[PDB]
Amino acid sequence: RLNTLSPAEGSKKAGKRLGRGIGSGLGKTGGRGHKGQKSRSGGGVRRGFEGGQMPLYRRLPKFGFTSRKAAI
Amino acid sequence: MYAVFQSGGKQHRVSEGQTVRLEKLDIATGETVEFAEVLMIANGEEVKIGVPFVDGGVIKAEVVAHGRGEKVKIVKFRRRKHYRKQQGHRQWFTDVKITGISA
Repeated sequence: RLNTLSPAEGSKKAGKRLGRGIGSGLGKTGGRGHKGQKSRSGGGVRRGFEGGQMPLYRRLPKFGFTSRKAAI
Repeated sequence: MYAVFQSGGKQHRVSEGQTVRLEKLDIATGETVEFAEVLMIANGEEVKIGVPFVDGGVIKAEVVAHGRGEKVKIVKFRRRKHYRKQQGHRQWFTDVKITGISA
């Protein structure tokens, strides 16, 4: 019977493979569009980057303090 | 000695005792079929249709085969636009032999 067990429907998806033909859908850059920083290998912006504008976590003021008694 | 009749949206001119291929019909391969929609009957003397479909003309035909037509390959290709598509088609057909043509 070892060649009769099957998984539940919807348990597997087979993943996404990029750049494998036209009919496969996401080929020819595999869904990352045309030129640009995001299209490059290893490209992208770090967390909180807004394109040069002051990030939200920098526009706002830090407040409060940590209490050691709260951890005990 | 030939008649004109309308079967599958397209008219056919068939002589006595000849096989004609026409669109698929809901008839088994070993049963006779009737075509009372006779457009024109021709003989030594000529008879036309004052009203369409003559008056009493019928055609007796026997089904022979219910095969599929030759494969046709459909190719859609957009130049430079990263779009190609392939498809195949086999049209169903019915072979029928005309057994008798009335007056």
